[PDB]
Amino acid sequence: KIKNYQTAPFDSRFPNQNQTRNCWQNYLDFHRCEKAMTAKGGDVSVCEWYRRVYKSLCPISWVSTWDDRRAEGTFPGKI
Amino acid sequence: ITAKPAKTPTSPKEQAIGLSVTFLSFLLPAGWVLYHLDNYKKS
Amino acid sequence: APDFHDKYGNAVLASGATFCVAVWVYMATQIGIEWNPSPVGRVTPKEWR
Amino acid sequence: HYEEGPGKNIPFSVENKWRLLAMMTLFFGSGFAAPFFIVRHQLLKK
Amino acid sequence: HETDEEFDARWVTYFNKPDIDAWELRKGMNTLVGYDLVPEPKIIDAALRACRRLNDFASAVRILEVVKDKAGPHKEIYPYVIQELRPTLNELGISTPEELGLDKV
Amino acid sequence: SVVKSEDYALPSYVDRRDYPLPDVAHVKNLSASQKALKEKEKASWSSLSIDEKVELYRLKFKESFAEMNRSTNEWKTVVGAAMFFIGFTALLLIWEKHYVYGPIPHTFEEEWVAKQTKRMLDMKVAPIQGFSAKWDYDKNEWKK
Amino acid sequence: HQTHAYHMVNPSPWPLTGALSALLMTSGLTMWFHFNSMTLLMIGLTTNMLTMYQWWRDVIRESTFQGHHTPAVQKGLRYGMILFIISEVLFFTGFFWAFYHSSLAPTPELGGCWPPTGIHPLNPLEVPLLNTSVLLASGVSITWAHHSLMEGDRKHMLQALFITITLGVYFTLLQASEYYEAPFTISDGVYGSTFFVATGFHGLHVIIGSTFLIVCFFRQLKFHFTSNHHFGFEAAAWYWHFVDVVWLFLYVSIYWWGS
Amino acid sequence: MAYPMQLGFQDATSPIMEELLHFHDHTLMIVFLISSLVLYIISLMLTTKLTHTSTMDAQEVETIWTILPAIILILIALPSLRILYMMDEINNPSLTVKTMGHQWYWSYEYTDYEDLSFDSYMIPTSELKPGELRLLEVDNRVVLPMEMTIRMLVSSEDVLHSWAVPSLGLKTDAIPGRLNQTTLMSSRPGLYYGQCSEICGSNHSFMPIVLELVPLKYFEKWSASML
Amino acid sequence: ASGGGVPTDEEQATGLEREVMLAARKGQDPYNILAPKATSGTKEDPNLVPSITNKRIVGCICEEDNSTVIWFWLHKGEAQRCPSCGTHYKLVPHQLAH
Amino acid sequence: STALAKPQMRGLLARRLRFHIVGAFMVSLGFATFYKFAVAEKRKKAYADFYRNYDSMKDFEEMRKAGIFQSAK
Amino acid sequence: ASAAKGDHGGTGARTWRFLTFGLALPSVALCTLNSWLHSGHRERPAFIPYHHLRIRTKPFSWGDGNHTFFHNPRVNPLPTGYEK
Amino acid sequence: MFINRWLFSTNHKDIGTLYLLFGAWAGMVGTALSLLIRAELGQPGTLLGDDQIYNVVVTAHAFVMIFFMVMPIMIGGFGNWLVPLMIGAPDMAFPRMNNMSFWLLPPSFLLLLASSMVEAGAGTGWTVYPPLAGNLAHAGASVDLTIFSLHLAGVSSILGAINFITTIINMKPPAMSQYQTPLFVWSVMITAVLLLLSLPVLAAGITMLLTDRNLNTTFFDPAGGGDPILYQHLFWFFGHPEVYILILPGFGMISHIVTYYSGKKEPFGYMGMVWAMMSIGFLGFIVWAHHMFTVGMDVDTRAYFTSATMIIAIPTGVKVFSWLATLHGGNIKWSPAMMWALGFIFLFTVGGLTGIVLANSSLDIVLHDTYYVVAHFHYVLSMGAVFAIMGGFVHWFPLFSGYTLNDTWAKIHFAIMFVGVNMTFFPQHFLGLSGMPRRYSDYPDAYTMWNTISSMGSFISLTAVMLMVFIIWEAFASKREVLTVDLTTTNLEWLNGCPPPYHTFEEPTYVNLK
Amino acid sequence: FENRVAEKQKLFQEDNGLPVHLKGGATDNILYRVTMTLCLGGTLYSLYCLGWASFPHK
Ligand SMILES: CCCCCCCCCCCCCCCCCC(=O)OCC(COC(=O)CCCCCCCCCCCCCCCCC)OC(=O)CCCCCCCCCCCCCCCCC
Ligand code: HEA
Ligand code: HEA
Ligand SMILES: CCCCC/C=C\C/C=C/C/C=C\C/C=C\CCCC(=O)O[C@H](COC(=O)CCCCCCCCCCCCCCCCC)COP(=O)(O)OCCN
Ligand SMILES: CCCCCCCCCCO[C@@H]1O[C@H](CO)[C@@H](O[C@H]2O[C@H](CO)[C@@H](O)[C@H](O)[C@H]2O)[C@H](O)[C@H]1O
Repeated sequence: KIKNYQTAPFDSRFPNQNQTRNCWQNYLDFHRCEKAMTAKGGDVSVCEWYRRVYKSLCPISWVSTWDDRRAEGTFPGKI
Repeated sequence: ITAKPAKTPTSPKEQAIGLSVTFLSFLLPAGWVLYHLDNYKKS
Repeated sequence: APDFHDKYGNAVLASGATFCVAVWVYMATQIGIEWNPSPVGRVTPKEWR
Repeated sequence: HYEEGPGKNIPFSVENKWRLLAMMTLFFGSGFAAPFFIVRHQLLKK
Repeated sequence: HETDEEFDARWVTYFNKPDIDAWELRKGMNTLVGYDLVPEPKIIDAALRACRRLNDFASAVRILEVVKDKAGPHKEIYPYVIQELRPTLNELGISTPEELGLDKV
Repeated sequence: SVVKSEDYALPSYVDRRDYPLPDVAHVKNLSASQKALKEKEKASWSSLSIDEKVELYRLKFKESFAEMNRSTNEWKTVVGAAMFFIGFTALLLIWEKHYVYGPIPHTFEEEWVAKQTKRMLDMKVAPIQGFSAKWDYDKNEWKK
Repeated sequence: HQTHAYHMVNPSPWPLTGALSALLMTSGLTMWFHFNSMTLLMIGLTTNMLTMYQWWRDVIRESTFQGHHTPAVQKGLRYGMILFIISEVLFFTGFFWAFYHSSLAPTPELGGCWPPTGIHPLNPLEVPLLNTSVLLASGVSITWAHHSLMEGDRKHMLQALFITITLGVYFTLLQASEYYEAPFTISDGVYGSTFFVATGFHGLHVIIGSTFLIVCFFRQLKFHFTSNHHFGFEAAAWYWHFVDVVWLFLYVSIYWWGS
Repeated sequence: MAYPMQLGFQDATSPIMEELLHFHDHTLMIVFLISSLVLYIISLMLTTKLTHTSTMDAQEVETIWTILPAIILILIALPSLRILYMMDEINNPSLTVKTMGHQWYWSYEYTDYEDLSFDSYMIPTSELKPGELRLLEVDNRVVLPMEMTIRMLVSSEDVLHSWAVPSLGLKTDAIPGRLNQTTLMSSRPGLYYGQCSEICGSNHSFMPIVLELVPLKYFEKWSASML
Repeated sequence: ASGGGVPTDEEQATGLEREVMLAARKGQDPYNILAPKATSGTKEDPNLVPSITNKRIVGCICEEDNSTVIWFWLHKGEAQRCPSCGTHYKLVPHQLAH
Repeated sequence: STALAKPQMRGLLARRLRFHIVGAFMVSLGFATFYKFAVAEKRKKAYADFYRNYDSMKDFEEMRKAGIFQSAK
Repeated sequence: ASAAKGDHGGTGARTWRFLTFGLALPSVALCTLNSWLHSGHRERPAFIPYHHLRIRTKPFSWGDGNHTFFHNPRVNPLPTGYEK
Repeated sequence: MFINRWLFSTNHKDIGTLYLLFGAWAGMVGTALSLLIRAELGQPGTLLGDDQIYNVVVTAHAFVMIFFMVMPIMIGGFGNWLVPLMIGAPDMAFPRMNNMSFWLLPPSFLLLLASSMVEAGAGTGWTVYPPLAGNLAHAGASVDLTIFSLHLAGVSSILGAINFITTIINMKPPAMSQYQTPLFVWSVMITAVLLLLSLPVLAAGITMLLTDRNLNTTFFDPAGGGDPILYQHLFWFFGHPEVYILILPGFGMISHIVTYYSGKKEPFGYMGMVWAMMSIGFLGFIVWAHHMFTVGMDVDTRAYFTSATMIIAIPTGVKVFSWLATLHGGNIKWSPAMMWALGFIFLFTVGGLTGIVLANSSLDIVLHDTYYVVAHFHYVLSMGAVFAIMGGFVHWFPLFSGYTLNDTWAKIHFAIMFVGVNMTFFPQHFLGLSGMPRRYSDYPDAYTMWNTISSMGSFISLTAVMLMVFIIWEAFASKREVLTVDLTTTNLEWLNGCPPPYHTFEEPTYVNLK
Repeated sequence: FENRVAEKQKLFQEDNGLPVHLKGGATDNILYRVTMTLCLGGTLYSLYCLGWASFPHK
């Protein structure tokens, strides 16, 4: 419920030309949430908004490289 | 500003030469490289 | 005694101008330099598809 | 005690105008020429 | 800084100094040509008299030339100035640049 | 009378509008008759001739104001020499073209430009002022 | 012949040999970085050492032995030193900027935090702190040196100098040992990069500074200094203090705050 | 795109760009004012025999030549800044597109719903269809819906490049590890061109941008077809 | 002992430094380190300008605060005057080296 | 014949500048004003005029039939 | 604080020497002490092949091109891991 | 004798002479480089057929014009010649270090040429931004060579700055205060200050670029959490001041020339000229990010930098106006130098005016990295800095040498140059407005006409350079010896005759306190 | 040590026409020539390297 999704909205935590942290935060936020909702089980569609936002905003090569590194055990972000 | 007359006058003929030589020293070697540009390309 | 410019000024001004105008105009219009002027009021468009 | 006066405070001679001419012409000419020859040099590295 | 009439009288006083010397003469004229003005006849008259005391004709004439020069494109100034100095010129035997032929190239 | 390079720290003669009375006289040494003339100067200037008055002026000054301000014909020479070397430059460009530049791309051929102009008008390049605004679509020709 | 008080300097080969040695060093570095050879470098280094030796020897000859250093001359030297120091400040600034630029906006590739993920900083209360005391102490003893010299006491001057020099050396050894012991390197990202380059150049200056001190020691042994004219010494002290203060700033920025 | 013998800016295709045109007219008007003025006075100073060569008082006139420029500067900055805060102002965009620089081409990602991406390469001159533009054409154009706000995110996978579309008033550097945002809106349908604007190597001159501006309807069908 | 061992300038100063030092003790300025003080610079009271040759360059700052200095050669002989302000200067010979 | 009237002899140079400064300001202004009427205002009108009639859908459609698009035939 | 002690009416080298021996050197001896009893085992950190560390974009131009100047086998792993 | 005099010199005049010689020569190289640029652009298509080489030629052109022609001529050349002469100094503060300042140049220059000879040269632009400038995109020695060249050029100017400041503060007569010193002397001092503060920042940055290339640091490398934007900060932190360094000694000489040939004893508003130079110096350090309006800084930072940049027009305005005011009422001598000076005042104003247009971050979005920039800066460098060089060289030539130039020839020279530079750079404004990128080896066909006219003007300028050489030869060949110079009472540097003896001011000037 | 400054003062003020960098005697000379030799040696060497490095080695 509430998605109705077109593209990521304006987000006053990231108000400037530089949008790097926005992609990054959302990647983090997506995966933290996924963590929580799996060391409990069931649905992750609570986290789904985060997936949609960073999907829209991160370049693919960034997302895949990060994805690799999570699997690799070399991802430098606290999840 | 004032000056003595030339110690060693450079006549019109002499100027003509000085001038012609100066130009050629600039033009020839570049004209050369430029003219052969093509003999350098496709490699 | 009249100076270099009293004697030659008028010849130098005259041939200088002449030689200059001639050769530029020659150069501008006669050796195939492409200027690519605005086609407007110059070129008749043609079907490209 | 160095030489002082016009034509004496420069590291080159102006005693002969024709020698002066050859000198200047090598000097300025070498400078102008070089980028033409560097470009050449680079095209022939190929 | 002072008025016109003060300035004029000051320069007249300057050129009237009975034992003015050559250096002082040149200094006065060289300074005077610095200003945005053509100097009043009263001053010129003073300065030429000074030439007479220093026994120096050529400078009197050179003074006339600068008067004309400082007028630039105002051709009316110089003939006025001569008109006014005419008794001093006649009294002292001073010829004008034009009278001497020094105005032609 | 002769000026020497080593007199540089001694006062000099100059002819300048704005320095009408220079620091030394033009002629410094007098011949016999010239002394006699400077003697006459100590007398009434009425007594002097016009020739004599010119002389005294010449001993004092090199050039008269009229002389020192004469115009000249130099500008002619300058303008004409400039145009000459400018005309001369065109020779280099003529050379360059002939011996150095190769054929320009086929997109300059006339057929190419005509078709390309058309496409430009189809896609309505600068329709407000620059390019397309100058074409009459209804009459299918350039606006007069 | 002169009635001003300034020094007209004998023609000298050393500008030219310095310039050449600059060519050799940069050539050599290039050679080393790209062709694995060190010969040119060695040459450049030698000739540079030789130029420095002779040029400063002649400065000494000109002043201690020939008396060209009039007060006017000395006033000039006071300015040149100060300026040279100013330029060294701006240089280090560039590295401080780099540190602060990175550590304030930590990128995602570092895990978005400072210090980065995987980096374990040295503890600023351990050797960094001792280092800090060793330089601050030398600041004191050098000042004791200076007062001794001015009051004309040879013995104590020498004693104070020696102590300042020993402290400098100490610093240098602790610092080498820290380098060996550190669990991160220069190739460890922008952390290692900023850390090793800033402390590096600083370490280089502590050396240069120490060298300058030893030179003054020897000139002092040899009675070159009067109780009133000893510019070689004042220069070395200013430089020393500069070295000191840069250290403080590194310690506050990199070791402490950036830990 | 530019046409032969052009003098000023390409026609505006967006609001912001139209706004800059008028701003530039403002500024250029002031430029002519000042330089004609300087020209006139220079020649006023040089065309009289009259002299005044003794010393002159600074005070009075130095004021005029300080206060005037300051006024003029304020007349320039005022509108300049307005426009700058405007090129920034709170957007509400309907779409996000990423562009990524590469030596030497651009790739584009449209990842709001599907995972669509493609490479845009210059058409070689030997392969131009007649009517086509030398060094400006691309095999794959950037199809966007006209008349809507779009977020363009720009970055690079290698060196610096710069993504520009002059007639839209767009220019944003492409910096590796960095995501720069710009905002795009066309008033018209059409084809609008730009070129890499940061030296990125030996083929700098050859990695153009071509946007194809069309109605939502077409844009959707097109994107489904590019999956 | 907290004795000496450091030489003093008086003992150890040499060449020109030493000249400047001694000279100063007798209040003399042979190496032109201090600014001379104008007199009234009239004909009776000229500015006296020491020199080892027959000419020296004077600079005359005609009035305090002038941005422009007037430069000229002063020659041995009768006093000369600043071509700008009129003040008098006279050359006086050697006596920094008779 | 008859005497010449005494003319103006002071501040000729300044007289000349008073006069011409005014010239210089006007000339300078004119130029600016010219650019503003002949270019700037013209430009606002061009834009204004153009969009008033404009129909983006008809624009598009014309472009479509002329075959310019990859996405729309 | 802008003191804790005091001086100015008599002095010189003597005062500064008092500070060398009285405060400066003793602080060093303290900091040295503090360090004697903090040395030893830095628990060698576990190795993770993080991509932002152990950077190699060019071989170093000494050794085997892969060791850093002050390499320490005990604490400085290579890009492939610590050493044998 | 030759070696002692010319390789071991400690004499300010001779050394200044060596700079004039070194600078002219580099000038010939820069010119050639510019003509290559314009040959390539002169018709559509490709001439060199290699764009890495185009990029190299462009990069070398800028390094050569800036570090090897302007700075040595203006600072090293006229600065050494004229500064001591204008203050009554017997030489510079540090004569020997002075000589090393010069000798570091030819080796520096040698390295620059080498960089273009090995591998594929350094085709990076003179800004040398990474990653393009880094060890992947520019692998091998070329970039490293370039860095070292800047290192030696940097040290040169650093030691020089120190020497100029010391000499200017410490070696004036005791009676003369800084407020009695010629404006050229101020202009050098202020410039020396900017050199001192800015070069070491450059030096630090390129040092970081070196280590990222050769020691596996990651200062500018996102992979290691570094940032390329950081490099632009440092470069431009040095870079904007750099531009003011290039023009200030020019302002200084224009002031002397305009006064001299106006028959004036001093410039209008001396203290306002001082003020104006200092303000430019100061402001010149707080505006660097306007070289970065397109990198994605925030809007507020951008609004600050537009605003601070604009402010420079004010103290610059005062100078322009004071020059005009100095002409007012002058006895004008139409000398060749005077003609350079007039041209400068006008052309520089135009260049400065297009700078103002650029200062607006709003417009610069569309103007950054186009020919509009190139147009702007060649107006301020090639008709700014250069015109002052030509002006100063024809004015002081007889003093350096003892001989006179032929005035008619010099006037013919000026005329030709005037036409060439305008025809070169004027059309390039249209190229920028219509949006042609900077640094391109070819261009879409629309842009042809302007580029053609541009390249055409560039040849006309070449004809001037060629005539200039002949003009210098004619003077040394004919040997017209100077006798009298006007206006020495306010132009101290002429007082020792032409050329002045090896040692001047052995007995210093006499100046009263009062 | 002992104070020998006066002695060195005498030697270096000795009116022999030599420049300061040669007034030490024979040692100065040796040292000077060595330096000069390495500088010109080194430069020649580098020209050679520059040259050699300017051509590709395949
Ligand atoms: C510095 C000297 C220059 C000389 C150089 C020689 C080389 C040859 C160039 C010979 C050129 C002669 C100079 C005329 C100036 C024209 C300005 C202009 O067209 O401006 C318009 C805009 C274009 O904007 C538009 O989009 C509207 C276009 C107008 C509609 C009609 C379009 C059809 C063409 C109409 C023809 C108009 C005339 C232009 C025709 C094109 C000319 C090539 O371009 C721009 O911004 C251009 C950027 C220039 C900014 C620098 C300012 C310099 C100040 C000079 C002092 C003035 C005192 C005169 C004092 C007079 C002194 C002579
Ligand atoms: C001599 C060198 C020089 C000088 C003096 C200047 C002077 C100025 N420049 Fe320029 N410039 C360069 C050389 C120089 N420039 C170079 C080489 C580059 C390119 C670097 C690169 O990318 O390669 C560059 C780039 C550059 C940019 C970057 C644009 C971009 O890259 O995208 C900007 C913008 O802010 C700028 C602005 C200015 C300004 C405001 C001045 C001002 O100082 C000008 C001040 C003067 C005046 C304004 C005229 C006189 C004043 C009056 C008559 C008073 C009245 C005026 C008004 C009321 C406005 N210049
Ligand atoms: C001092 C600085 C300077 C000077 C003088 C010039 C002079 C010229 N420049 Fe300049 N140019 C730059 C600085 C300069 N340039 C810089 C910084 C760049 C940026 C590069 C980059 O992107 O990295 C650049 C870029 C640049 C481009 C950019 C091209 C591109 O982006 O691809 C072009 C193209 O036309 C160009 C052309 C010319 C021309 C034709 C001349 C000249 O030929 C103009 C005529 C002037 C002369 C020919 C000089 C004469 C002077 C002497 C001969 C000295 C002698 C003195 C004595 C004997 C006393 N330059
Ligand atoms: C105790 C401090 C003394 C250190 C100095 C001693 C070594 C010789 C170098 C002298 C140059 C001085 C320092 C400047 C260069 C940077 C070195 C940084 C300091 C340092 O030495 O960092 C070390 C790396 O050393 C390395 O690469 C060493 C590689 C050395 C190569 C130097 C390359 C030359 C670059 C300098 C030229 C730049 C120009 C400078 C001035 C120009 C301005 C005009 C750290 O070792 P590590 O194994 O990574 O980590 C520890 C792991 N346990
Ligand atoms: C930006 C710089 C501008 C440069 C402008 C150059 C102006 C022209 C100068 C003369 O250059 C010469 O021209 C000849 C061409 O006419 C060339 O000879 C070539 O052609 C001749 C006749 O066609 C043959 O005799 C020769 O063998 C053949 O080498 C010759 O090498 C070249 O140096």
